[PDB]
Amino acid sequence: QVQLKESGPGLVAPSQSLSITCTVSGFSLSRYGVHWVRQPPGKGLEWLGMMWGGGNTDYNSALKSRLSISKDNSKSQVFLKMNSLQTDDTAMYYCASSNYVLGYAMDYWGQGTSVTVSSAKTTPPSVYPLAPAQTNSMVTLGCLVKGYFPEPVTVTWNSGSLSSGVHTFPAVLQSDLYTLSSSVTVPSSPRPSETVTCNVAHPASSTKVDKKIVPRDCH
Amino acid sequence: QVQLKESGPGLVAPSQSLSITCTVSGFSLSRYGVHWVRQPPGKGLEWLGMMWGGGNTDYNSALKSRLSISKDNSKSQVFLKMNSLQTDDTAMYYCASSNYVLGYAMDYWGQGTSVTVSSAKTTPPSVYPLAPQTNSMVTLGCLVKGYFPEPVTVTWNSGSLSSGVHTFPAVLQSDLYTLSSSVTVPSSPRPSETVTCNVAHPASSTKVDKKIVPRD
Amino acid sequence: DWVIPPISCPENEKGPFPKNLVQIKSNKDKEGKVFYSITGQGADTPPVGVFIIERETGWLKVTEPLDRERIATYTLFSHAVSSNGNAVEDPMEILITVTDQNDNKPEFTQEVFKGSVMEGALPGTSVMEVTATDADDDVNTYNAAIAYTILSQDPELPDKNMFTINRNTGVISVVTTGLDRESFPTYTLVVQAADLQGEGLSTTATAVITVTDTNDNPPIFNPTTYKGQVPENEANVVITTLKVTDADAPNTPAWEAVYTILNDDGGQFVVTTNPVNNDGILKTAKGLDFEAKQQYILHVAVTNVVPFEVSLTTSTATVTVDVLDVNEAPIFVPPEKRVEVSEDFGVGQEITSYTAQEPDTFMEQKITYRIWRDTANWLEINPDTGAISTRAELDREDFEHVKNSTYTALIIATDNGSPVATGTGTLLLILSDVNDNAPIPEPRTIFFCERNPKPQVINIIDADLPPNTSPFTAELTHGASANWTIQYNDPTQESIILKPKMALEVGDYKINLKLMDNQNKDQVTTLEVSVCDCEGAAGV
Amino acid sequence: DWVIPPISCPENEKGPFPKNLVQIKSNKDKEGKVFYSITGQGADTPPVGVFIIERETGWLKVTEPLDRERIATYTLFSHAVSSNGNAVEDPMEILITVTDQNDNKPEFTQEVFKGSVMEGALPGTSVMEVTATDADDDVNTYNAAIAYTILSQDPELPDKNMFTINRNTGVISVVTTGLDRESFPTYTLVVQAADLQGEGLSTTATAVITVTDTNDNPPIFNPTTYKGQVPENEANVVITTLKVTDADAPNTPAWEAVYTILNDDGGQFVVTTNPVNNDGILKTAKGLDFEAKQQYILHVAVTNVVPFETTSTATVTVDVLDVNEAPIFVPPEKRVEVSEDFGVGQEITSYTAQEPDTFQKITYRIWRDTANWLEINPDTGAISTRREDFEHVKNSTYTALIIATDNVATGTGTLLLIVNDN
Amino acid sequence: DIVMTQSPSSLAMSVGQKVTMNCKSSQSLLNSSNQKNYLAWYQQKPGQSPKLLIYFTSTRGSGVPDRFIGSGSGTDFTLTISSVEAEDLADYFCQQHYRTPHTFGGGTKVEIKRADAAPTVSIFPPSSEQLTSGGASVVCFLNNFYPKDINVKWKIDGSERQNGVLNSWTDQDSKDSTYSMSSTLTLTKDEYERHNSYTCEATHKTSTSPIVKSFNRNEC
Amino acid sequence: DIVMTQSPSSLAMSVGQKVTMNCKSSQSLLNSSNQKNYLAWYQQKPGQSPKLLIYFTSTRGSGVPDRFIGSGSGTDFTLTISSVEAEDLADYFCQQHYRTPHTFGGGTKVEIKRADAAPTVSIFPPSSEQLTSGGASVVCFLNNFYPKDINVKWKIDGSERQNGVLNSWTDQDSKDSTYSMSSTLTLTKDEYERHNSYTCEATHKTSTSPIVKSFNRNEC
Ligand SMILES: *[C@@H]1O[C@H](CO)[C@@H](O)[C@H](O)[C@H]1NC(C)=O
Ligand SMILES: *[C@H]1O[C@H](CO)[C@@H](O)[C@H](O)[C@@H]1O
Ligand SMILES: *[C@H]1O[C@H](CO)[C@@H](O)[C@H](O)[C@@H]1O
Ligand SMILES: *[C@H]1O[C@H](CO)[C@@H](O)[C@H](O)[C@@H]1O
Ligand SMILES: [Ca+2]
Ligand SMILES: [Ca+2]
Ligand SMILES: [Ca+2]
Ligand SMILES: [Ca+2]
Ligand SMILES: [Ca+2]
Ligand SMILES: [Ca+2]
Ligand SMILES: [Ca+2]
Ligand SMILES: [Ca+2]
Ligand SMILES: [Ca+2]
Ligand SMILES: [Ca+2]
Ligand SMILES: [Ca+2]
Ligand SMILES: [Ca+2]
Ligand SMILES: [Ca+2]
Ligand SMILES: [Ca+2]
Ligand SMILES: [Ca+2]
Ligand SMILES: [Ca+2]
Ligand SMILES: [Ca+2]
Ligand SMILES: [Ca+2]
Ligand SMILES: [Ca+2]
Ligand SMILES: [Ca+2]
Repeated sequence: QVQLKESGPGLVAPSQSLSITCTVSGFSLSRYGVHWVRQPPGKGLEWLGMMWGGGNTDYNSALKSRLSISKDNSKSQVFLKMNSLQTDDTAMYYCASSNYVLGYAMDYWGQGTSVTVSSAKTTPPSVYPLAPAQTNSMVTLGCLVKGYFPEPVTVTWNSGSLSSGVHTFPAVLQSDLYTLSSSVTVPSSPRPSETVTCNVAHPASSTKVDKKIVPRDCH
Repeated sequence: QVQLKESGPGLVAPSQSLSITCTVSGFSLSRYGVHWVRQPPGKGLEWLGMMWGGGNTDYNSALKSRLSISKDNSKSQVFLKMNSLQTDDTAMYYCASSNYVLGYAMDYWGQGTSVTVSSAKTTPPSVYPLAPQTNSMVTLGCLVKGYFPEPVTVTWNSGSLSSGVHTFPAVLQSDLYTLSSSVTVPSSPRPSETVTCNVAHPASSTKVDKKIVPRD
Repeated sequence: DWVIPPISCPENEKGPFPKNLVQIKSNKDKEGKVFYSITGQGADTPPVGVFIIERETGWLKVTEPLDRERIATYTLFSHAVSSNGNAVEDPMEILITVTDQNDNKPEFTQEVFKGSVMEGALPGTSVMEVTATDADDDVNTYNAAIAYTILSQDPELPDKNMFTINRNTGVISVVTTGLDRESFPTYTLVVQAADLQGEGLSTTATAVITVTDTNDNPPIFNPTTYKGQVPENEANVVITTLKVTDADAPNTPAWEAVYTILNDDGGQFVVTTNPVNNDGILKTAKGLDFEAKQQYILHVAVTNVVPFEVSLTTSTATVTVDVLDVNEAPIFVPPEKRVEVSEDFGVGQEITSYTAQEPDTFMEQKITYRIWRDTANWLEINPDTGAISTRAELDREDFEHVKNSTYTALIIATDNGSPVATGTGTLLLILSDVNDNAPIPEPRTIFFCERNPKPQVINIIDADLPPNTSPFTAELTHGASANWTIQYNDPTQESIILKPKMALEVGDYKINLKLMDNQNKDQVTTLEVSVCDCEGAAGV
Repeated sequence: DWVIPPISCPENEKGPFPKNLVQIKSNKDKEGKVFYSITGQGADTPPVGVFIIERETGWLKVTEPLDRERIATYTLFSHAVSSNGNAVEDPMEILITVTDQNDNKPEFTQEVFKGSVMEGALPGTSVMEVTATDADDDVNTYNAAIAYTILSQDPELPDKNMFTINRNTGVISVVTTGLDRESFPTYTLVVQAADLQGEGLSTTATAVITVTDTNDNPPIFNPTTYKGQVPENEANVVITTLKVTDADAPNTPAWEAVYTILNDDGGQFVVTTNPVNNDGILKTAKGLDFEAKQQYILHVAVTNVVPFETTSTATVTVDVLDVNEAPIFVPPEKRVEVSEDFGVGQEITSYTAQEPDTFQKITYRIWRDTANWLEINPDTGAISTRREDFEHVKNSTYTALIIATDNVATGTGTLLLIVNDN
Repeated sequence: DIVMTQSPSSLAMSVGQKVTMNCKSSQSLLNSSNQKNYLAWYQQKPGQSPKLLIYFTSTRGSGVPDRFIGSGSGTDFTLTISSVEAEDLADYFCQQHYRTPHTFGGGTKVEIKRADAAPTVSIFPPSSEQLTSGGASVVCFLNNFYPKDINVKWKIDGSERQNGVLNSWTDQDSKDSTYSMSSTLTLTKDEYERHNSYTCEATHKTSTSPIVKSFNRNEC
Repeated sequence: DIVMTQSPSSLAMSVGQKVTMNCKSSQSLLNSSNQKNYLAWYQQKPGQSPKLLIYFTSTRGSGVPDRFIGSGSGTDFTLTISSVEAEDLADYFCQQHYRTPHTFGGGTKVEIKRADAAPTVSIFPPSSEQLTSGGASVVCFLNNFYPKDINVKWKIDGSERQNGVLNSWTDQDSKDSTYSMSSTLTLTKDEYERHNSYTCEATHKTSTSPIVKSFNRNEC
């Protein structure tokens, strides 16, 4: 029942501070040590610091002058704060729990929060349907998520019902706008109820849109 | 008075074994830790190992498989043994004392012994006089040529002549060493005031004295 | 008894956890297995879990870092039970002491400290105090031993270090003598507090020391000399304006000027300090006399409201006062001249000579006397000599011009000068009475009743003075004795009593009454006597 | 009573020295200053100085590394003493135990272990035993628990692992159906001793196993047929030589051959074994007779000095040579009694000699007669005449000599012929 | 800080092979209080948070199969996958949890080798919704191929177009170990309407002849 | 092993200046039992054995003047010569004596800067004893110069001779901070007898014109 959840701003301007909250449940903070780990895009893990149950704190030696870790036992929240963020600080930020039985190794991880360091403007995505005629072969459909910022967006098919045969491609950056696409391969003999709809969400711009894929194939 | 003196072979053939003895005095070997440090020509210091008083031994991680350190409290001697000798083992070998009051830092060092790993043969030196009217100070010297291995000791007038002496490091060519020494003495000397260089090559059991006479 | 020592554990340890602190043991383990547990705050009581014990070995372990500034000591109790669960020992008290580390910088109580000091302070004079604290262990280490030092001083012109600070208490005292507000009013020092007796963690603060003004700058006259010009008879006239400057703080008691005239024993002049300009307005308190002293060389000294700190030299000024000559009226000597002259004075004769004196010492003055008040036109005067001569006949009995027995006249004395002035004098002329008046009856009209008349008293009036009015002699002339009889009222003979002698008829009668004082006679024919138709007292 | 536990210190420590072990305290240290001291082997007596104490704090320190294989336990006594020197506590015993480390590799008692096994030994036959030792703590750890394994086996042709070793005792036993010495006589094995029950420090040794030779190969004649000739009356004459080949270990009783002639009732032949060639030298034991049997068909069975753990029987033909033989008189000493009355021309007897050769005409003649009074007929051997004489024959019987040459061997026969006429 | 040196940086094995990763520590990680080396291994599959794979050098975390073996002592540590499965593709990080600050290793990326596979190419014309906004994106999906090295050429009416193309690769699939690629050609609407035939050509190691998928604007 | 990193590798100061040497350790050297960092500094003057200069980071050894100051904590340590003297030229090594194997640093060579000094050149013909053995060596001493960089050119009858020349420099003098050089030209006797004029030319930064010393075989 041990659960950790990172929450914070997705976008942070250069030379501005970052503040993340790690909300926990299923254990008491006073008995466990909660860590902060970050991971730049395509790089390895970097240990940032940790907060022990008794209130003591340790930090990354290189980033100690820029870091600050506090917590609130009553609120079940651990806090990380970083100063004067630059491009190299664009990373995924994780918190993790640990306790003395395992030598304070991190055995429960949160799902992470994305922090982009850029002075660009938040832009909502435009979702476009990708429709192909195929004959007795599994047809590939898709929808295109173009022109958003910052990361990330979440893409599901038929509200999660469609999972097998889905390829969601990583976003490509160009001119401070991201573009990604997702493909789903469904059988080419659809029933009237057998409809394909991609669900795109961009929490940065509070965007949630559904696009039904209607193939244009004569009559 | 804590004293340490290294003794060993000066020259040993490659792939052979080396055994160096450290004879100590002024302290009890069972209460002190004796270290072995070596220094290759022109390089820094290299910790080889140590022998504690209780008899425990620790070694250099890179050389452990080729090293062996023992001792004899009764004879007041610490031993180093090195197997499968390489030419890069040619170095000056020191032993040093230490004790727990200084955290086993090395506060007394021996004079060091020279160990040359080479298949070349011992050759005695040839000592030649270097003789030259400005009515000032004249510079003389003697030339120690064609010996192997290191080292040789050079003094002037059996140690009486100290100031104004420049003894130059040996330079190896064709498996034979050559060094020179210069001494600057006042010109116009009295008949008793004569300049002689004393060259000693312990490896060849050679001791030669050369008086510097003016050229006719 | 051999006992367990305090178990020491350093704060801010970094792992690995758990770490052994100490192993305990019961010697009952020779009889059978023993199982160990611990109680107390930090073990089974908040903060729970910080300290644990391995049940079968007796190893006391710590599971996380400690913080001495949060919890500096832990008190645990160890327990030992057999395989049955019964206690085989009494609980053993264990003390965990968190060993301090220098992990707290000193901190000044204020970012900026304020201080004040006055000029010329001697060395060792307390100025201000700075304070700092340190959270580390002050009992068992020097990690909280703060030592204060001065880092910088702005400016350093009077001396590189004008102040000193004590390493222990943190007070700032003067250490050099040259302190002056006029040259350097404020000092900004940066102080530093460092633990480990000055060798450890540091922190900085600023002390702003301001210099208080003292009266150590005397007022200096801008021009040392002045020249004034004032007319003669005039008061509160501005002669000149004094100019001073004071290097001390303006609009303070050490800057306001207090002027004092040195050589003015008579008190003729007065100087008041103008508050707007701090200037000296020199006026004339009294009126000056050009003929008394024509020039004044006044020495005025300037000071301050408050006395002079230290000892300077009081500036003394010089002002030349030139009095201007104004023409003044000639003063008669004496102001009123009394001369006794007989009433029967000769018309051409001279009475006296009335001379005035010119106060203006500068000459060319021409005094010309002229008659001013002469209501009877009895007098004339010569313009050059001032001699008073008669013009008509003097009369002592003239009741209009000569009210008393004296006659008053006024003589002016017009001078020469740019402002022509006129001095006026008084002449008191006493007139000696001569017997030139003859007696007359006061009631010249008398009434008698025909039947049983009432005698009527007739007063006698003589305008002269005694002995020219003494007794009086009365006599009825032109007959009239046949019908009338007179007789003196009293032996002084100042008045007479008239009464009919015979029974007379009703009508008007005329009686000639002849009166004489001392050989001066006068018949007053107009003794109109009517005989009325009445009995007794006659009204008319 | 709460007491001080055993103080454990690991051997082979690296520093820093000195290192605290445990702190002691006298509760009298609030009444005044208490000074602490330690005695015992390792403190004030040899080995001096290994353990020290800080007199004012009470910290017990160790000043150098330890070796459990040299001194596994130390026993000290701690002392509490006031300013004047008087003891304020009873001496407290302190035990220092040296925690063991696996710093000693196992060592075999020797480099080469030798052993032997019989040929074709059944599985489970204990061949030999290797033994190794380990100086580490065998009481509290597995740092001295040795596990024996087999690494190599040379050769590995009959089976890759013909032998198996025991993990504990380290005995080497047969695990396959067996092997022959004629195929592979020597087996070299590489055994390994490792601590930590086999998962620790290792050490190898060589175990050579020789296969003991049995008699599982019978001697086989290289030529199964022979032929030879020998004269008639001749003994110990070489007839032929037998050739055998035995695959067993040479110069051993299982290789040495012993030839036994089967069909020789009379014992006329004997075969001796030449030890160098292992060949059978066939010589005639007794003298042969051509007229008795002209050809012998001998069967020789070859065996070994050691019994078998299919015997080859050869065939050798012996041809007897016809040799001439002298006529044997019947009897060799002819005795015929007679009196002196015999006529001068009468025939006394007829000594007929038999000719042994069945392949020849006998002619009789007189060889020696002292009296010269005996005549013989060459055709029929009839002895005819041609006791007082003492010089001719002193004995009572005259001895005669009769020869009989044939068509050439002479031979010899005797005639003895047995009154007071004078 | 304690330095964790991880080797190799990358490995590629076929399913069934043994994977070996090494991790070196700058100093000892042995806790004398419990005789355990504080070495941990973390597994990070693509798109997921790290998972505690090994701790205390050899102890497996919850839900970790037996093929993951942690070993080592002193300053040399090893993570072995006895027989690697297709799902095991991930980044593997070693970490000392001995003394703070805790420190990670460089990581070892584990990839899966498989037989070569040709891509299945699908082309998509711009949508009606995008053309109204003035843009026109032409997408080309290239799915289920191996190895990852692939090239896409766009043709517009027989002329190659290099500008306005963005490509993206997926991570290696956890089931079949294949890759997939997305190629997007972005033009303005006016530029898109000025041409007729659009083609993406896939050149892969599997075939010398490129895989061609095209559409014509004047068709359905 | 614990790694000791020493910087800089070499320094040159004039007498009276402050020398600062740094030594970085791979891990902490603090002994919790006595709160002392087991860091030592050794001084090795040329031709001598090493001398214990500092131990326990800041405690001076016997016979060490006050100008040698050891400082530092954690993993950063410093040896300071507050005001360097001419005799202080040596190699300085930092060493951890915390955990065996004890390990040294690379060393910092301290040299003394002084004013420039031209060399005094002396030339020497071969000896009679050497000519008897068949050899002929011509020696050229270059004494008491600074800086160490110097060049010697040998000429035989005006022609440059490069082969058979061995050069050697002394260590910097502990008193006057100068260097000295010995150059030896070795020929066969027959070659020596076939020529007349032998010259060594000394080129030093102090003079653009080289210092020339020569002798003639048929002279003297
Ligand atoms: C006196 O009075 C009588 C009567 O009035 C008159 O006739 C007479 O003249 C008077 N005598 C005088 C005035 O002398
Ligand atoms: C103390 O003083 C220092 C130096 O002026 C400042 O840098 C610091 O911020 C504090 O004000
Ligand atoms: C001017 O007058 C002052 C009087 O206050 C003197 O003190 C000064 O010396 C000068 O004479
Ligand atoms: C002199 O005084 C008289 C008054 O007595 C004035 O009236 C006259 O004008 C003059 O001033
Ligand atoms: Ca030389
Ligand atoms: Ca502090
Ligand atoms: Ca503290
Ligand atoms: Ca002043
Ligand atoms: Ca002032
Ligand atoms: Ca003033
Ligand atoms: Ca006047
Ligand atoms: Ca006048
Ligand atoms: Ca009169
Ligand atoms: Ca009169
Ligand atoms: Ca041992
Ligand atoms: Ca052991
Ligand atoms: Ca072992
Ligand atoms: Ca066999
Ligand atoms: Ca056999
Ligand atoms: Ca046989
Ligand atoms: Ca015959
Ligand atoms: Ca015959
Ligand atoms: Ca006879
Ligand atoms: Ca007879």
